[PDB]
Amino acid sequence: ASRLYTLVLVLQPQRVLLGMKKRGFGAGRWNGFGGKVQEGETIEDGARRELQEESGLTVDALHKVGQIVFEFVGEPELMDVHVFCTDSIQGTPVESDEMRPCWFQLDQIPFKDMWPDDSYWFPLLLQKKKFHGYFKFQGQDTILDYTLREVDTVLEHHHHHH
Ligand SMILES: [Zn+2]
Ligand SMILES: [Zn+2]
Ligand SMILES: [Zn+2]
Repeated sequence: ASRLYTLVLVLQPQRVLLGMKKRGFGAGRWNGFGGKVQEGETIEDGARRELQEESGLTVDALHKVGQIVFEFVGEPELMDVHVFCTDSIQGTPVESDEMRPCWFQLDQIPFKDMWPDDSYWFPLLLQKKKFHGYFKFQGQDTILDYTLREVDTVLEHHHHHH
């Protein structure tokens, strides 16, 4: 069994918009925008939906930048995380109950305040490289093992319900 998720990085020439989880799981960490793809929606519509809900932003285009798989100890569920980035946004960023957007200069990324896997694949995203990655987690804060690879084109999964 896997669970289908999206993550969207709003990435501009000198800056990246992250959001601070205000409540819930992972509260107090900065991350990209996204969440679970629900039944009855496509991955890309779920990505657009979560970004609109969490930041109030609309996007003209999303670029498929990567795939990450998360495995946890104790959970048979795997997470299939489809990563996107976008340069072209409209609206002004405003917080939801769940998330508060804030801009960071690209050399000021707060990796100590983000999830540990971000230290690995965020550099590739910031180099405009496409990637596949896998991270085996223990609890919240501990990567047990991982693999990461750059790729030329990204990985179509052909989800036929999404
Ligand atoms: Zn489904
Ligand atoms: Zn992009
Ligand atoms: Zn997938």
